[PDB]
This record gives sequence, C-alpha cells and structure tokens, in this order.
Amino acid sequence: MEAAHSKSTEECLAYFGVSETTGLTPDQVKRHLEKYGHNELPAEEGKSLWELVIEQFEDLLVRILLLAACISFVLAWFEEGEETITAFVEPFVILLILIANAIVGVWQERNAENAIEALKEYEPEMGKVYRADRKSVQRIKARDIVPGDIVEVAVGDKVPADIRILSIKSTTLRVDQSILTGESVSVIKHTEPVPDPRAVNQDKKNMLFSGTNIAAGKALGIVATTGVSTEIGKIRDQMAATEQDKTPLQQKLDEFGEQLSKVISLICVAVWLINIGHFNDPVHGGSWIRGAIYYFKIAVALAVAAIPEGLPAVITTCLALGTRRMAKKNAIVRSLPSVETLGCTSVICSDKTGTLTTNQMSVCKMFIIDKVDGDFCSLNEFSITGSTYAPEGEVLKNDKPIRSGQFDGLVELATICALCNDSSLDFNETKGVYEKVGEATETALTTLVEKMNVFNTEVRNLSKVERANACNSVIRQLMKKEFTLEFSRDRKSMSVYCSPAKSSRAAVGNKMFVKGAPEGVIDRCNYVRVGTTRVPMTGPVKEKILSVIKEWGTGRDTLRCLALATRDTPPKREEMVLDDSSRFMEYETDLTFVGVVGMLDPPRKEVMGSIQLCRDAGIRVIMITGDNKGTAIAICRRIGIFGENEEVADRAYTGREFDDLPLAEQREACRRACCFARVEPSHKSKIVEYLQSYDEITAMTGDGVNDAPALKKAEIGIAMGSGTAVAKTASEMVLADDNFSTIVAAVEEGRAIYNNMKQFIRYLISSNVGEVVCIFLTAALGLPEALIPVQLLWVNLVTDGLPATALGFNPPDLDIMDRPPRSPKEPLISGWLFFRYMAIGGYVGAATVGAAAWWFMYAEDGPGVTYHQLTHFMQCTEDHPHFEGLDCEIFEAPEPMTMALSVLVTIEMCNALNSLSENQSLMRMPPWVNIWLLGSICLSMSLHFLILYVDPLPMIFKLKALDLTQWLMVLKISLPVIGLDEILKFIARNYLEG
Ligand SMILES: C/C=C(/C)C(=O)O[C@H]1C(C)=C2[C@H]([C@@H]1OC(=O)CCCCCCC)[C@@](C)(OC(C)=O)C[C@H](OC(=O)CCC)[C@@]1(O)[C@H]2OC(=O)[C@@]1(C)O
Ligand SMILES: Nc1ncnc2c1ncn2[C@@H]1O[C@H](COP(=O)(O)OP(=O)(O)OP(=O)(O)O)[C@H]2OC3(O[C@H]21)C([N+](=O)[O-])=CC(=[N+]([O-])O)C=C3[N+](=O)[O-]
Ligand code: NA
Repeated sequence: MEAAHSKSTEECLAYFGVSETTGLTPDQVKRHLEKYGHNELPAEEGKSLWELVIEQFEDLLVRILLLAACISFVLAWFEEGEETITAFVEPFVILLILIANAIVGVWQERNAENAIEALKEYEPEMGKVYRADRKSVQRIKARDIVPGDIVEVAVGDKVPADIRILSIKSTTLRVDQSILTGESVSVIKHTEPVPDPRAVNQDKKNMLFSGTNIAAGKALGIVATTGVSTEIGKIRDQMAATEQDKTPLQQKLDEFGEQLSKVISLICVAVWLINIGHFNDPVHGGSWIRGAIYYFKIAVALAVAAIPEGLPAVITTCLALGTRRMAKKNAIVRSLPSVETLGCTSVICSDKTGTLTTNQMSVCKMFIIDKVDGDFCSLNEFSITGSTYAPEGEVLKNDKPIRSGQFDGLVELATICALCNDSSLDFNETKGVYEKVGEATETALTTLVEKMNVFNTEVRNLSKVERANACNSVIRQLMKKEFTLEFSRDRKSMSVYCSPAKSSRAAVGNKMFVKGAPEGVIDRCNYVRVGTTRVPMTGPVKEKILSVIKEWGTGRDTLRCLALATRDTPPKREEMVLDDSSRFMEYETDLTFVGVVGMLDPPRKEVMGSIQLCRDAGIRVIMITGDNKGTAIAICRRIGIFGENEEVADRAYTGREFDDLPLAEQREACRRACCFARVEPSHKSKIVEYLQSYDEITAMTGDGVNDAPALKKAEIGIAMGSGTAVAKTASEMVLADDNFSTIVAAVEEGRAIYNNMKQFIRYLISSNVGEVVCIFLTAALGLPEALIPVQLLWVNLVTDGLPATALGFNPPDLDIMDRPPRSPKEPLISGWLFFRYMAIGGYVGAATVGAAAWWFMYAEDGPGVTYHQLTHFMQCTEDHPHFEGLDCEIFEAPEPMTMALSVLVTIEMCNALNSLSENQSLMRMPPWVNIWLLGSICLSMSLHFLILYVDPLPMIFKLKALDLTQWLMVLKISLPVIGLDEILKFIARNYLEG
C-alpha cells in the first residue's frame, strides 16, 4: 500500500483485511508472503571467482598476448637445439604477465565495496509483530514481515519496514530519519491521514520508514510496503538501474585496442603479401618448416612490439601517487580512473550549507516595534556581534552597546527565543569550541539570548560548559512549557504553549509563543507589541515590517529572517487537538507581533576565491539550498555565482517552479540555471540527466541515503566526510573537510595529472610504433630478428616504465585553471602529432634494423659481409657468399641484437626528454626541469648494463656486452632523434597558428 500516508488507519486495516488487536492469521501470512515476497533487498550479483578470472582475459589486447603466448609455446615445443632452459623462457614470461595482470584484477574486486550492499546496513535482523496465533508480541526475523502485519516499535528500535502508524502508546513519538530526509532533530509523528497523495517523505508525519530509528516513544503500526517497495528499496532500485559510462580515457584505450588489433592483422597480411615470391620457389628443396617458424616468430614479436605492456601499471602508479597527494588536500578519491573525469568537470552542483557556507548560524540583526501612531511608525533595530555559537558578544544600537533588558519588547523577544526552541548549547571540552545541539537556526536563537541577558544574571562567575545555558535557564524557570506544536512546511511556523510557573490553579495567564517564516506568521498577527502595550496590526505597520525583512533577506545582508509572535489569549488547554497537525495553524492565529531576528550562515573564507577559479576555468557552479528563492539568489550574488546587478529570473528556480515547467523547458532551465532553492531528492537526479543531455561532465554533492541515486548518476559523485557511509560508497570522491574549495582544488589537480598522463601515454605508445616498424622492416627485408619478444617486454615494462612514470611528475602549466574544460572527445594523438610519431617511429624502426645489420656487415667484430645480403638467404644449404668453411649460426649472434636493443633503449631515453613538452624546445624547456626524469634515465641505463653483465641475464635475453667502439655507434644513430623532434617541434610552433 504505497499511498498509506493518505489513508486513514481504518482504511489501511480494511485494505489488508486485518484486525489491529489480533493481527494476521497463518493463512494470511502465507498468502501475503507469496504475493509480496520477503522483506529484504535482493541479493548481490553472484560473481564467482572463476567468472572473475575469465573476465581478466576479455580485453582485446590480452587475447592477442595469450594467442602470442600459445604460438610462442608451440615454437618452443618444436624447435632446433638442445637448450630447453632457454627455449621456454619467452612463453613463460608472456604467461606470467597475463597471470600477474589477472591476480591484480581479481584482487581489485575482493577489496571493492558497492553502495547497494551498503544499504543492507539499514535493515535490522529482527522486528516485533502481533499475529493471530499468539496473544503476546512475537519477535521475528525482519525478512518474514509482510505488508498487513501489525508491527510494534519502541525507543532504540530500527524500523523494519515502511509502516503506517496506527496508535502512539506514549505521550509522543520521536524518530531519527536523518538518513532519508536530512532532518537534523528527531521528528514528531502523528496518526492522522496526510491528504496529498504526492506528499514528500518529510510531510509523511504518519509514516515510519524502513531503516530509520525510534528516538523516543512506543508505537503500534501496520506494514504498508516491504522489500524493494519501501522508500529505501526505491532508492536501491534507482541505483541498480543506473549504468555508469566508462571515463574518456578508458573509451580511448578501448578504441586504441580495437584499432591496434586491426593494424596487427593488416601487417601480418602485408608481411605475407611481400613474400608471395615464395610461391615461385621450387617445391623440392628449401625448408618449409623453418620458413613457417620465421613467419610465426615475427607474428609473436609483432604482437609484443605493438602492445604497451607496461602502460596499465604506469597509469595506476601515477593515479595512486596523485591520489595520496589529493588526500593531503582533503580530497579522498575512491575511484582512481575518476581523477581524469574530475579534470573534465564542466558543472559543479553543490549543496550550500556546510559546503559553500560554514553551517555556523549567527543572529546579527533584530528589531521590535518602537511606536505606532496612525500613519506613522518606527522600529527599534539592533545589531549583534559574534559569529560563533559562543555566547561571546554584545547587542548594539547605532553601533553603541545597550542593555537589552532596558527594552521590554526585547525581554519578550528573548522569552520567545528561549522557549519556542527544541535546541540547546554545549561546549565540547575535547574540541575546545562551542557546538550546536539540534537545528542550526534554533541554536542561534539560544546563543542570542545568552548575549542579550535580559535580566542581567551573573555569567562571568561560571565556566564554559556552565554558562552555555545560563540566560536560557532563567527564562525556563519563568514559564512552564505545557507542549509544543512542531514546525511544519505548510504553515512554516512552530509554537509552544506556556503557563506561568508562579501561578497554581488559575483561569488566565497562559501564552503561546510562536516562531517561523515571516510571511505566514505576520498575516496571522492581529496585534503589535509596543513595549508592554498592544495595538492593532494595521497596514502602515505591516508595510514597515515587511520592508525591513525584504531588505535583510534579499539585500547584501543575506539573512534568514524569523518572525516572533505571541498569542496573548490562547485557546483553552482542553480545547486543543494535539494529534492533528492540520489544526496547528488555527491554534496559532490572532497573534501579537513581537519582532524579527535575522541570522547569517557565512560563506567559507575560501569559497569566493574558488568560485572565481571556476569562472576562469569555464566551470559552471550551481547552488542547491533550502533557503527561500529570494535569499538563495541574494547568497549567490554574495559569493559570486551571480553578479551583483545582473538579471536572474530565468537562472534560478524553486522545486515548485521547476515542476510546473514542461519537460522541454525543464531541460533548457538546467543549461542556464545556477540556483535551485527548495528541491527534493528526485530533482538532483533530474538535474544530472538534463546536464548529461548537453554532454556536461557533472560533479554533484550529497550526504544521505537519499542522495545516493544522484551521486551514482553524476560523472563525479561527491560525498561529505561527515555524511553517511552509503553516500560515500556511491561516490567517486569524499570531502574530508566538506569544503567546496576542496572540489575546485581537486579539479585543478586532476587537470594537471591528465596533462602529464597524456605525455607518458604518448611516450609509451610512440615507442611501440617504433618497435613495430623494426619488426615489419626485418620481416619485409628478410633480415634476422633484430629484436626478440623477451627484450621487447623488458623495454616496455622496465626500461621505458621508469621514464614514463617520471613524466608523470612533469611540472604543470601555469595557465592550468585559465582554460575551458577539456573536451571528452579530444584525441590523444592526431593531426601533426600523428605525423610526428610516424616520423619518430619510422626513424626508430630504421635505426634498430640498421644497427643490427651494421654489425653483420660494416663492423670490426662482425663477419664483414658488406653489401652481401642476409636478405639473400638464411638457408645455409647453398654456400654462395661463403666459399670455404661452414659457419651459419652467426646469423643468430647475440651482438647485433644487443646493438639493436641498446639503440632502442638509448633513443627512448632521448624520446622521454622529447616528451617533457609537446611543442617546446629543450632550449626553452630544459631536461633538468624534471629531476625525477633525469634520475629515472640513470636508473634505466644501469638496469640495461645489469642485463649485459650479470651472468644469468645476458644468456636469457640473448645479449653480450658491447665494445666502447660499438657503444659510440649506438650514440651516433640514437642521439639525432632529439634533432628530428626538435625540427618537428619548430614547425608546429611557427607554421601552425591557432
Ligand atoms: C601503436 C602501434 C601500431 C602498430 C599501430 O600502427 O598504431 C596505430 C594505432 C592503433 C593508432 C595510431 C597508430 O597508427 C599508426 O601508427 C600509423 C599507421 C602505420 C602503421 C605502421 C605499419 C608498419 C597512433 C598510435 O598513431 C601514432 C603515429 O601515434 C595514434 C592514436 O593513438 C592514440 O591516440 C593514443 C590512444 C590512447 C590512434 O590513431 C591509434 O588508433 C586510434 O584508436 C587512435 C586515435 O587512438
Ligand atoms: N521545502 C520547504 N518548504 C518550506 N520551508 C522549507 C523548505 N525547505 C526548507 N525550509 C525551511 O528552511 C530552513 C533551511 O532548510 P534545510 O533543509 O534544513 O537546510 P539545508 O537546505 O541547508 O539542508 P542540507 O544541509 O543541505 O541538508 C529550515 O529552517 C526551518 O524550516 C526550514 C525549520 N526547520 O526545518 O525545522 C524550523 C524553523 N523554526 O521555526 O525555527 C524555521 C525554518 N525556517 O525559517 O526556514
Ligand atoms: Na557517480
């Protein structure tokens, strides 16, 4: 029964065919269990370990490498030689990487927590029902509760289902439902129907929501909904239905993988097409088996040359480091891939209170009526010093301090403030500062009366914790609080009914003290207090009051105004129905206006500067707040969201206004809007959708379970450090200090991380372009393998991995927060840069192939076969060039491969330096700008020498230490890559203007 709140208790009992005093029968339980299922959120996705291991082999590139491993394993199993210890190295290395890659992926899932599973925190093991088969209450498992059950709840209990309250067995029922409504204080509940079928949860005063806590009292109720049908269950279903897109980098990486495999196959086809002259070779003679091994051998090297095998690790290492850096600036990143998305943020939607503002509410202005004489009117207007919940401060008139007790109108002002109040003030002994106990609005009133001190009580004699409630206590002893009529959003006021403490069984003396939004309160005032006297409320007086309120609430003061009033002659105590909140407005009529208080929740000292940074970065900021629209707009102006004088009619909306717009107008509103006042949880989600249909990258704040759908849907969900665990698990980022400025500082940091990522991605991939050319060249010219997979793997994992990681520490550009948000669709490599890395790739390929071939021919140590071709033959069954003696295994010597590798390694150290800046010359941006990079290059070279000298390694990698002369040739062919890129950088700067 989803519309339970609007049904009478009788109607709820009759719908389920159940009696309040007996509860459901065994047959009813069985039938209701079949119909509605168990009272629980559905179980998590059954993701087994085996299924998880398989998923690690789904990526296109890892499939290629597994196929590479399989061919490599077959070529080791059917090879020529006796060394099994060296033959099975290549396949085993590739397999280890696949296994290591699988271990990490599997590990990441075991430590991952999901938000849907964090909801189960809010479903208790047990509940209490009355069922027909037993007289006394029976505690059962919450999952066995069905709609229709008569349920009992008491103080401390966690509500087991969405329940319609039937009867409250205590004076009052109080409920902590902050997790669902963001209501600070525990809320009061009643049993009367709530007419609106579309009432938001806050107006459902006759409902208990699954997962909330009873703060005070004991109630009997009937279960309306269970399982996915509850308020928390609906939140769950929304989250489960939210699919999150891959980040722009992940999408480009996948695009790259698709293209890479397409290119790998086409090269294989080219290598086959370039060797179709083998069809003209005689069938008798020649080695088919060795020529087939040669083709597969280069297919493996091709596959290994093409994949940036060390790229995922570099990305992760870079992400982890920047993440720990962001943590020190209070930005706790939960999703490593989100750092990129964060840099792309184009819209930040931010809650106001605690994030834009300090949530330290303070009264700094108030007024009472001074005089009423026909058309003429005057006010006694005061100011109050002090921005803390601390009683430290004084009341001023015209900037000079006055005694508050000197004005009778202020005495009642304080009385109303002290009594019409569900909050208190306490000094936290450990923290060293004063902390609010309840609603911020109310605690600010508590602080006000301590500053006022209307009866001049000695406060200097007491300590911090003791004087915190000194002036309040004086007023409480003066009037007895009979009851309280709780605040309601419809009438926008609250009141207390008070009787004199001095009197006994009297007939007269009672007062209602009333507080609320000025509008409704003032309209229900028939009288105006002037000192101790009373005059009728008249037009000129009303104008004057509203005029000041309008100025305080909509002008530069940006104050929340509250009107204080008294019912001098309240209805007889027995004539009041305390269970029917719909009668509460009627009880608060024929009031006497006493005064207005205006309170400021000040902006964080850093937000105004941070909003400016957003403007400079082309990031739109949207404020979301519970202030009324006029005050919301005033605050946006104050902090820089709106200009002081600019028109904003179509750029600020309340929930009501926004709902009255048709779908098309709602979308349009979202593209220009910067202020949303009084929206519901549902609006956050709709705002994100609309922003996403303009392709905005949206950051959205949230703190409660009700925020989880929107947090999950936004590209960057941002949770408060002080908020719920559920909100945190639904988010990409957590604000440790809750500060809006932390968001902006995280966006900047994200922009800087991405820029460095782009450099090392381009660096690693460009090397793969060069390695592929080398392999293609050797396969095209029929040369012996200049580079083998084991060597290629070492270079991509270790040798280049360090300079790649070092590039992650490139200094950031000074204009970082002065450019518009990066386009999600921006390619990493295109246009001139594509040509640049083709030219470098073409150079690297030729430089490595040339270095190996040079050793074979023009070198001193080599078997000088100058202009003789290895292209000619690798057969050794003809002996044309060698005319006497047998020697052919030099075609498989370790020296020319060492030449090729040392060239690759050296060029790549040079190309890392080329990668410090995209377009700037090493003459304008020198290598020593990144000390880490210089360090990594040294470490990489010493690791290259390590695999050349340290006994086991030289054999494994098929290498042997180069001569001093041979190292000079390496430098001769490698170093000019700097020159080449320098030239290409010169062309990009001068002949390609924007
Ligand atoms: C890396 C190794 C190889 C063998 C492959 O060719 O890379 C291509 C490739 C997959 C792309 C291309 C490569 O194209 C070429 O190398 C030119 C074709 C000549 C083939 C040589 C035959 C002997 C990148 C590498 O070209 C250059 C010169 O840098 C740029 C870029 O890559 C990126 O933008 C980085 C993606 C994270 C991609 O065109 C990319 O595909 C698209 O999805 C992009 C948009 O991604
Ligand atoms: N949709 C709405 N319709 C009508 N009024 C709304 C609405 N939403 C909020 N208000 C009023 O505005 C004040 C601020 O809203 P609130 O939601 O608590 O703050 P936030 O928006 O910052 O919440 P957040 O921190 O983001 O989770 C509340 O103070 C009070 O009644 C509330 C309040 N209260 O919530 O309990 C008590 C009170 N008295 O009487 O002291 C005065 C308020 N007031 O004057 O605004
Ligand atoms: Na999200």
